Amino acid sequence: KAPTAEELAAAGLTLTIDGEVARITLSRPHRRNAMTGRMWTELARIGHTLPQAVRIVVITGEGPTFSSGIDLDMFQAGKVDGEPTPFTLLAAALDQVIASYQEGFLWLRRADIVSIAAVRGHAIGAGFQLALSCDIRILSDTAQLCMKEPALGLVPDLTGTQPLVELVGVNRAIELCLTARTIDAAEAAQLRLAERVVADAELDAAVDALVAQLLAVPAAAARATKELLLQAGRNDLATQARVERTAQLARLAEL
Amino acid sequence: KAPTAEELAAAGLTLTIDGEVARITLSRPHRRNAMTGRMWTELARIGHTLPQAVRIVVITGEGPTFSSGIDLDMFQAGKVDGEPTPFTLLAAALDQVIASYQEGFLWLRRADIVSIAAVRGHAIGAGFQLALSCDIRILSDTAQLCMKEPALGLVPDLTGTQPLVELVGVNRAIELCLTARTIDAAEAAQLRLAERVVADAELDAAVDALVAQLLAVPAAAARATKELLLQAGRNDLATQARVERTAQLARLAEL
Amino acid sequence: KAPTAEELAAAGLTLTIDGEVARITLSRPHRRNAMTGRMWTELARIGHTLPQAVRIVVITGEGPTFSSGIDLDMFQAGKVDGEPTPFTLLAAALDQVIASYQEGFLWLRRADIVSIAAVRGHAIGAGFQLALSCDIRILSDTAQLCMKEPALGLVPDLTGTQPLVELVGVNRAIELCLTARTIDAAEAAQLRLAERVVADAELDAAVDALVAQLLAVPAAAARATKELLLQAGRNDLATQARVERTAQLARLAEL
Ligand SMILES: CC(=O)CC(=O)SCCNC(=O)CCNC(=O)[C@H](O)C(C)(C)COP(=O)(O)OP(=O)(O)OC[C@H]1O[C@@H](n2cnc3c(N)ncnc32)[C@H](O)[C@@H]1OP(=O)(O)O
Ligand SMILES: CC(=O)CC(=O)SCCNC(=O)CCNC(=O)[C@H](O)C(C)(C)COP(=O)(O)OP(=O)(O)OC[C@H]1O[C@@H](n2cnc3c(N)ncnc32)[C@H](O)[C@@H]1OP(=O)(O)O
Ligand SMILES: CC(=O)CC(=O)SCCNC(=O)CCNC(=O)[C@H](O)C(C)(C)COP(=O)(O)OP(=O)(O)OC[C@H]1O[C@@H](n2cnc3c(N)ncnc32)[C@H](O)[C@@H]1OP(=O)(O)O
Repeated sequence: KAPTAEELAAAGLTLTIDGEVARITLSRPHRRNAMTGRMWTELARIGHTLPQAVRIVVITGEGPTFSSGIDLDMFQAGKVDGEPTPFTLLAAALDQVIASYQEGFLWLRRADIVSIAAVRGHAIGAGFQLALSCDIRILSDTAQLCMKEPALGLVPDLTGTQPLVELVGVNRAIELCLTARTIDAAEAAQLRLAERVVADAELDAAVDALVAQLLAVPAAAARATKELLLQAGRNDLATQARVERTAQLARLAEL
Repeated sequence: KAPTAEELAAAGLTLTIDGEVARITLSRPHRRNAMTGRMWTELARIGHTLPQAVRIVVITGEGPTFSSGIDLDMFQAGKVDGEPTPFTLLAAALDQVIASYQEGFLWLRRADIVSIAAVRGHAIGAGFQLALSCDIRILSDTAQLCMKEPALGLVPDLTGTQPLVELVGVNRAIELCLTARTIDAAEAAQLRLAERVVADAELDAAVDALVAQLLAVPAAAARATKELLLQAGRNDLATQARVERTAQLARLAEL
Repeated sequence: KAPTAEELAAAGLTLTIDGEVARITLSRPHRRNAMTGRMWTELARIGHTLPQAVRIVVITGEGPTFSSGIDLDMFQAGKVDGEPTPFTLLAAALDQVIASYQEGFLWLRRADIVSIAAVRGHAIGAGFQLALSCDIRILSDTAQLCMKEPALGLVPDLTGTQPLVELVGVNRAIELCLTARTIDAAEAAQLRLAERVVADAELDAAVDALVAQLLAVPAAAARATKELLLQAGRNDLATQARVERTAQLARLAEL
């Protein structure tokens, strides 16, 4: 059973679905879309229950900031959004809680989805990791990215490290993370962190244009291609060729 | 026995050899160098029979288009260039036929060759994959690249997925393939898809300049270095260092 | 026991330590910081004996050239800096000698260090490999990089091949190495070979600014993050997520 709109609103999220496209909006603009444990676990539940027809997922924020990262209340011992924090616990179980949070991000790599992050203003820490977890990022010219965790004495543990390294290379990833510095939209484009940067007023139109292009390609070939691309880096060439060819047999049969 | 010029012309290809350099030209300009099964299998035969002296291979097209991709006659049941199509068959064997086509591209990664694609106008689908299979691409400013297969309900299965991911990263590869969109020469340079972009009238000169630079480096060291570079991504650092050192023992002995 | 300043000066090196930062300066400006076997083995000894407090290492050259690569005396049979050359030997043991040289570069990848190369003028061959071995490169606008080894009939065997491929991709790495061509600072920035390029007179200030940013992030989180980033490329995503989470348990405990 998918989370209800009421349940999602209590977790700071909106979800709407129109045919093949789902839009998830981070919806705590008064806290600049700061993230909580409940928000991460509801994201996971959305992923697990999306209709089979959905093949594009767009993640956006309400207001001028994509996400200010982890809600600073998560660093206290009291419950947040009804749920215990890592600090509640510390005052195996912790490992299980973190794993449950990571499930909110992992599903954005599913082969049967194209995930798109549409980022304006800051994407800090967990928020930067959410954007990194998506297949594609479209940034407003107001976007500012930062991996703040190390500044706080923490590591990035919401699945961001792999896509960051893939995008910018290990050397630049070291520089960004170990300085915890802020990257503006122009630098983000230059470093491959954004696939497109547009004026702030055009971000919705640019997302819509991309969605239209994706929907114009048939769903089964889109999914099979994504699945191939995700394997390509780790396979040797001979193996990748065999996987490509195996995928085509199934496409040619359908056609 | 190498394919004869007559046999190659029947398959839409020219091959000339001058000392250490082989030039392969796609030669069906009236069909914008559309590719067939026979063309792919002759490419493989060229690779398998090149003289040992050849260490540079340049791939070009006749006319304004590098290649319009697969010949649309390949989507019919009739034979093409004397050979059955995948659709002839569908109306294991198919898997073997596709594997035989892939051999036309795989050999361009051989350590004892530097392969160069010199691209003007469109390189679509199989043609984009041919260019991707080469070590180096030099583009005219008129070049336009596109991975059309998914738009047609197919996957890229001519060995293009791995080099595309290596060049642009998995995230951008998803965006390019799942939108099937056209990339102009300036964007291609920006995304690392071209090592150099030059004015159309200068493409032959730029290729010649590169060939001259490659020939100025001794053949045995060029081959040994290429072989090291191809392993570097998949090895851990300790292993890569051991492989480097093993390669140098053999070079130092010769010197 | 760390090498003494006197011993290091005999090997063409200076080392100074100020709290958490070590500065290693190549110090044979009359030979444009050409490198010898003794210099490589002293670099290794510095790495092995650095105080535990050191977490940033900056590598610079004296004078206008970062390093002219291997000292051409290393291609003779006589001893250099008191030590036998590969050619002394040739006129398993050689394999052990090369491995001992590689130890001078390998340690720059240690998770408990951030290594920074500050490059002006030429970095040729072994010198290019030294810069590549560091986590971060800051280039003067006067910097010129080149992988000369293949021009000399050799391969790069001082651990440079892996970081070069990571930075520029295998295709561009082939082009650079097999032409042995010179890359200026603007192209180096464009190819990700430099994280920042600054005017020559500002290189020391830019290095100091970076050091300040690194020192502002706590040491334990910096080390744990570097260690995660170094694994990210080779792990699958599920594994990388498990490693991230394991690293965070230890950070959260400390906090
Ligand atoms: C392990 C991990 O995953 C760790 C992480 O994510 S670490 C990231 C933790 N996040 C941060 O440190 C970011 C904290 N916030 C900020 O830097 C800034 O608010 C900002 C740059 C996002 C925007 O700054 P600004 O534009 O000047 O707006 P600002 O006034 O600060 O914020 C608006 C409101 O959002 C709230 N807010 C912003 N970030 C918040 C957060 N992370 N948690 C709770 N509230 C937050 C502020 O309290 C403020 O509330 P009031 O209006 O009630 O005062
Ligand atoms: C699994 C895979 O590997 C799949 C793939 O490759 S999918 C790719 C299949 N290819 C395509 O869809 C490209 C089809 N062609 C084109 O888009 C266009 O011809 C082009 C963009 C290449 C050039 O367009 P243009 O400059 O306006 O020239 P245009 O008039 O179209 O083409 C010139 C001639 O080439 C022919 N031609 C172009 N592409 C051809 C193709 N792929 N197969 C057969 N003929 C082709 C046209 O029939 C035309 O013939 P006439 O002169 O006799 O009419
Ligand atoms: C396996 C490996 O790891 C292999 C490698 O590294 S291969 C790299 C070997 N290195 C080279 O071929 C570079 C050789 N040197 C050069 O190209 C040039 O000196 C340079 C481009 C670095 C600078 O050129 P420049 O600015 O015109 O200065 P230049 O006059 O040449 O050099 C200054 C001095 O440094 C010396 N020098 C430069 N490189 C040297 C080297 N590698 N070995 C010994 N001396 C060197 C020159 O002999 C010269 O000495 P004098 O002043 O006594 O004449």
